[PDB]
Amino acid sequence: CVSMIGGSR
Amino acid sequence: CVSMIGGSR
Amino acid sequence: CVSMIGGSR
Amino acid sequence: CVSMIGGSR
Amino acid sequence: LVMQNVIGTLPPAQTSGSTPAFYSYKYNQPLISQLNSNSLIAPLLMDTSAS
Amino acid sequence: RVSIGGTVYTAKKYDD
Amino acid sequence: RVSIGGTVYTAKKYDD
Amino acid sequence: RVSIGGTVYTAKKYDD
Amino acid sequence: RVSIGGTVYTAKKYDD
Amino acid sequence: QSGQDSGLTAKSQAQQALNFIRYASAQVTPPSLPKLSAYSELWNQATAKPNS
Amino acid sequence: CTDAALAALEYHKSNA
Amino acid sequence: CTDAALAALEYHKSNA
Amino acid sequence: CTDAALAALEYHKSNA
Amino acid sequence: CTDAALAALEYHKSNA
Amino acid sequence: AILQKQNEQLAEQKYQQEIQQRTSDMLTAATQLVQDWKQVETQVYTEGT
Amino acid sequence: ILQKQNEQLAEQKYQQEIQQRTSDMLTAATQLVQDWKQVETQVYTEGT
Amino acid sequence: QQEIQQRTSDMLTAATQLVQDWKQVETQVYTEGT
Amino acid sequence: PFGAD
Amino acid sequence: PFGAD
Amino acid sequence: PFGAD
Amino acid sequence: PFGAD
Amino acid sequence: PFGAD
Amino acid sequence: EVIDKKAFKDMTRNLYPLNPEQVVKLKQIYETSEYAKAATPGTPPKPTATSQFVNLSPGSTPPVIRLSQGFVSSLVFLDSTGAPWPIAAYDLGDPSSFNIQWDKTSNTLMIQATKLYNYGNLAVRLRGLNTPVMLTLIPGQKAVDYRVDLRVQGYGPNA
Amino acid sequence: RIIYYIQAVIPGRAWLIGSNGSTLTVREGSKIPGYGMVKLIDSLQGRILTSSGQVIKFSQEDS
Amino acid sequence: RIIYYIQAVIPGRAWLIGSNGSTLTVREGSKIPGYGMVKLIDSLQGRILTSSGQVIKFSQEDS
Amino acid sequence: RIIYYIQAVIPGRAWLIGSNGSTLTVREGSKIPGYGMVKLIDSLQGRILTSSGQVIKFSQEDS
Amino acid sequence: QRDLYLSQSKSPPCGGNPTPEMNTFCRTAIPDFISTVNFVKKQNDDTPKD
Repeated sequence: CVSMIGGSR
Repeated sequence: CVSMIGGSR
Repeated sequence: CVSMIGGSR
Repeated sequence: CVSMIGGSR
Repeated sequence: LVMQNVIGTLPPAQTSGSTPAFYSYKYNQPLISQLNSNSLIAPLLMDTSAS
Repeated sequence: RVSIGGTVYTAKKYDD
Repeated sequence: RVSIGGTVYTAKKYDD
Repeated sequence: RVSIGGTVYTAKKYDD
Repeated sequence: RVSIGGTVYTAKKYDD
Repeated sequence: QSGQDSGLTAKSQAQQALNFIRYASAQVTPPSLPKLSAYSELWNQATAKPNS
Repeated sequence: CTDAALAALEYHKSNA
Repeated sequence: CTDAALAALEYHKSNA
Repeated sequence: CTDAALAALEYHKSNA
Repeated sequence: CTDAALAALEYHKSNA
Repeated sequence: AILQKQNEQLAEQKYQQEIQQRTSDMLTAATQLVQDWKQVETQVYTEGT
Repeated sequence: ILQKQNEQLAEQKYQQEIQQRTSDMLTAATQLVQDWKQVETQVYTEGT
Repeated sequence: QQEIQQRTSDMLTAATQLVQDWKQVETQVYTEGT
Repeated sequence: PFGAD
Repeated sequence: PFGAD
Repeated sequence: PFGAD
Repeated sequence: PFGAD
Repeated sequence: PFGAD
Repeated sequence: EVIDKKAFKDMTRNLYPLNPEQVVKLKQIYETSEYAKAATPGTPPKPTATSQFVNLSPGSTPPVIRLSQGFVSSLVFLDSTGAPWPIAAYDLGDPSSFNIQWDKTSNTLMIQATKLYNYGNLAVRLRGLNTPVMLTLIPGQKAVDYRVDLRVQGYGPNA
Repeated sequence: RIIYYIQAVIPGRAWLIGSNGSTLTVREGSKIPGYGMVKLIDSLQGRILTSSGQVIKFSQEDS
Repeated sequence: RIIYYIQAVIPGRAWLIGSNGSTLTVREGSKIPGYGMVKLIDSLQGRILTSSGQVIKFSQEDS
Repeated sequence: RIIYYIQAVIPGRAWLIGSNGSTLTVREGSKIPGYGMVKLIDSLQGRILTSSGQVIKFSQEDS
Repeated sequence: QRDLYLSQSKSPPCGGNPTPEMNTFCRTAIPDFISTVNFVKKQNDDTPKD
């Protein structure tokens, strides 16, 4: 489900 | 003589 | 006779 | 009947 | 007068029913044989019978 | 309703 | 709802 | 949400 | 971070 | 073989020769036949029975 | 239905 | 559903 | 998810 | 890093 | 007196165009009906092999 | 006064919506009937 | 009030291309073996 | 056009 | 157009 | 459009 | 769009 | 974009 | 950075205007409108295969073929004994109202009514039969002649 | 008697088929055996009302 | 009795097939053995309502 | 019992494969042997809910 | 002009694919203008009823 390139700390 | 499609109740 | 696609509940 | 992509929580 | 006699009746605008147009195949069917060049060089003995 | 000669003949009101 | 002759007759309100 | 009748009937609010 | 349905849900603040 | 499928294109040596002979004969530029409006007007002008 | 047709028929037959 | 269809049908067959 | 869908479908069946 | 991803995926699977 | 009668005559004339509009309409329809009943499609013979 | 006049403009407005929907219906109904008058000739294939 | 008809404009400038892709039915292809 | 047609 | 169609 | 589809 | 994807 | 790359 | 969020929402409503809800509902109004257009009003004709004995004696009425708009009607020509009777030829009066297909050898005629209810007649020259096979084609009724076996009064070249 | 069902009906004539295999055709007034003479033909409904009250109607297995 | 299932259904025509392999068609008003005569034919849902209260639908293993 | 897993699923029909090698296709309402009657087809989750409360998923080894 | 047009139903302007207003022209017969010009009614319209 997660697109971790759309991630942020 | 009568055309039933020219009919009206 | 009944054209029921033009249905109305 | 249900179009679930026409769905919303 | 002579060159109108060459055409005859002038074709109508856009109709392929009672009378044909100027670009219709059906109207062009007799003139195409007139305007073809092998109509003169290809046949070897011409036929004079109205077939 | 209309005949073939040209003159119109029509009933007034009749249900079934 | 509509018939074939041209006249339009329609039921008022019903549910199932 | 819409059905195949064309009338749009929708649920209100449900979570899981 | 966005899921496949198009609805966007995000975490607040997390460090590693 | 198969040439680029963009409009008229040949598929064989004979087809290339035919495409040449069409293209030298320049039928690909056909002559401009009359316009519908002006031709229609001069047609019903020249076909109609005079003085009526 | 048929009542109007027959009435109009007799009306046309009676009126020359 | 059927209720509207049958009510309409009887209304047509009653009204010529 | 599924609860919204089942409530929707039962509402569609209830209101034809 | 992974803490944000885990909080996010929990928030996604908790909210339909 | 008759001034207002002439008034309502020209008023009647000037409310009276629905007649002519549907007139023109059904001439355009009617001549096409005339043409397509005047049409007669000629019979065709197929002689078997 | 101003209220009176825009009420009158609204009153005059409620006559042309029917005719514009009517024109849209010409565009729709003629296209349907043209679809409907189309009949396409049956095709025959003779076996080898 | 105008945001509405601009909305509807963009609705139809999508809906017309949806309807045109739905009338599209592509004919089957045939491949006969050697 | 007559009524005995 | 009749109702006995 | 009926609901027993 | 559902949360159990 | 993480700090454990 | 809130500008990114809000203007992005403005985009997901303009670039893709119809929601996934709306595109399927638009599909539905599609299929229902087209289901309205192609749907034949009234009860469509009963497609049945009949068999009629052709009487060629003077005073008899020609056989009837009840056809349907855009539908293939198959007329097969049959002698007394139960054997096929090949067609010598035929003439179709009123031809742009019925489209007829026929392979030149067989005994079998394919007619599709071209216009809805306007009727006509059709003459068929048979192989060994001198009298014409005269028939009346009427389209657009509560029944469609999907096949008809004409039991022609004579005896054909097959016995 | 002989019960007749119709094979074709158009404004005016109507082509009838009896139980004996005989085919006939009728108009607004025409003598039909047993049924009297025709009173009226309704092509839209596919009925024929006759004098004898008998109503001629497309055969149950073909209508 | 003999139980039929819907093989096809359109506005008007209703094509049904029985458990014996027999295949028939129905209109607005038609005699169907065992079921009496039909009232209604819903084609988009595929339900045929007849006199005896029994409704013919598409077969469970065919719908 | 016989446990089935989803073979594929789209809005409406869902094709499922059992442990016996049997393949079936289902709709909104259908009879699944042992499983009862299917209440819902969640195609985007690959989920089938039926009346017996159990849920049909894609197999662990093919999803 | 209208007579010349209707004698040429086909072969546009009255045929082919006319522009809408010229279709209305082919449709529209010509009224009588001297029956429309009347000064007394226009006077009554101008003056108030009071």
